[PDB]
Amino acid sequence: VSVRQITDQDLAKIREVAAREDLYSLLARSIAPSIYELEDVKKGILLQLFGGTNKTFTKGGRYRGDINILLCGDPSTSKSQILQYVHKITPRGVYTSGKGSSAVGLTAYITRDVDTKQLVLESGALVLSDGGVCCIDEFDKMSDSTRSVLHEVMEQQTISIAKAGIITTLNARSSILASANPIGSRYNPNLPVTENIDLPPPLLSRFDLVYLVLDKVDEKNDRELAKHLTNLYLEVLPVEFLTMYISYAKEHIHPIITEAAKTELVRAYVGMRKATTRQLESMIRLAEAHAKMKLKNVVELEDVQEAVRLIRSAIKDYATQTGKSVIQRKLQEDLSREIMNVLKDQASDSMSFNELIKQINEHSQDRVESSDIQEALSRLQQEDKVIVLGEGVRRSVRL
Amino acid sequence: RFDILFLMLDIPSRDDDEKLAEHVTYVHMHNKQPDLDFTPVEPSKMREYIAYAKTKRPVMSEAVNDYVVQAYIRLRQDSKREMDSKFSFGQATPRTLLGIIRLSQALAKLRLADMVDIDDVEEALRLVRVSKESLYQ
Amino acid sequence: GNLDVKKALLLLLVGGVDKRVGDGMKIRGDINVCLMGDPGVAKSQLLKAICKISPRGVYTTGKGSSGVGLTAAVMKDPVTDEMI
Repeated sequence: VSVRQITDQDLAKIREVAAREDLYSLLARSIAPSIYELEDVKKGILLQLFGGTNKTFTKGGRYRGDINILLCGDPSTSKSQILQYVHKITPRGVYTSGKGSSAVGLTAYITRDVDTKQLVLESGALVLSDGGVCCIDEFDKMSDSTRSVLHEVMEQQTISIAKAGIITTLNARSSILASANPIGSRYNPNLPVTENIDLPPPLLSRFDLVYLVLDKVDEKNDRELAKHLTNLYLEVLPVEFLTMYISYAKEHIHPIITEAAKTELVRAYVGMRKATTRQLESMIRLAEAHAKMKLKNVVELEDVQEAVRLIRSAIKDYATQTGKSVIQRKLQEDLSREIMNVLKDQASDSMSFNELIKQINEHSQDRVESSDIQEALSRLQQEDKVIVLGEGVRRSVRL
Repeated sequence: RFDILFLMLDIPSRDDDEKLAEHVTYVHMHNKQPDLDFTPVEPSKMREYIAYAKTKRPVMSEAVNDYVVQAYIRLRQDSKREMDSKFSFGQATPRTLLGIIRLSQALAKLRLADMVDIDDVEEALRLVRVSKESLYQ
Repeated sequence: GNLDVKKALLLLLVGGVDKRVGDGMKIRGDINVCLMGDPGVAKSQLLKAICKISPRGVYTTGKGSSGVGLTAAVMKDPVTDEMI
């Protein structure tokens, strides 16, 4: 052409390397040595491979260890070089570009064999995705039929195929990481956070974590970064020894946090929402991945600090719309009051949408742009506070 | 991921229009265009220098090395100080510098000699701004 | 005219020289140039000269060769068989 069983001694080197203080870090530099800085980003890559532990309980359960964090930030941050690199790392890996991959490509091809002249079912991208890590290009650019097969994976951790001739609900349990390209293309200062990333909040919030790439133009960064780029040019980093530990740390370590870690986990999340239990869902899933590190069968009470902090890292990204108090509400109160006043004043219960853009948008910044009035009008039309009266005009609800 | 794009926008120049039209007069008038004056190299003899130059693999002098870094943070500065819309394009990502470094590496090959001159380096930087900035025309 | 445009043409016709990081990840190594302007300007003609001189010279267009044309694609071979 051209089960892994490890010899006893280097296994001890694992037990030795685990005794080494910086393994949680020193491995990270060996995680992506080719890559420069963005270490907290490496730290996440460090966790996911060891991410989580299976709980099947007495029955059901199976929250797994599966954790999927989407990477996002400045274009050509070499964010894609990681996944290109990580793809080599995973025993079963997955990598696909956006829009070239389709939801039908993620499961159940069911094409004709065509040599035997008979249709033959084929596992999709997500099925081969099942097990090991999976990289996602242009997840923002992904089709809407896409991510839905994934939401299925996000929850059930499985893929149901009832299509064509036969019903198959198939399990896919696998790590996944999506590459994200901001529509800015720059994420830009301030702005809403989620609205900047695009994609739906239901889709966004469900992700285990979001690392947000950005460039401060450090002087003072890029030069030495270019000096790091100045490498090649010509001419403590374990390479494969971690990859066995990648395998070794899986079946041979089954950590249980016990009592101590739970106590700390609570107060943080209280300040987190001060967040989501989905974040609380990760706080356990994350730290226990750190728990999967160092051959621990019981979680350290002090990991969860930076475990929440690794969440805080994405949280420090949120300092920089639907979630701010009234917004459309005050608008709809004023839209209502405006058309009501026009109703009692004008000889009609209606007024032109153009006249609405004149009587709404112009007067103040509160007043929104025409399309958004129209959104408010739609949401009021669903309330039965208003009548469309066609595209030409706008009417108030009849008694 | 593109290192270069040449904007082809054409504004009529009566002087240039004639002179080019003159070349458009010069042929069909004859089969032989080049003159007054020049002698374009035939490909076979021209090509032979290509890979012959491609065997070189110029090694970068650190002198020009750090200087390219310097103009980079400058380009990492000025392209970002352009900010919103207009002429653009930002952000002056390292891939272009990664290429621009390769450019003098490609440019050095025509000089061969594998010494990577700084003018050889800056020669590409001259083509960088020229790829754009004709949008004022 | 446009010799400056031609000036850069010489670079991709040569390019180089790549790199070997030993990681390994090899870096291009290759020039990707685009030409933006309309109407045609006879820009298509520049590609006619370049690829001709260039070894491994391949002229193409949008439609033209597809992505299936840029990939190995299964097709039935007439006469001798099959589906090579």
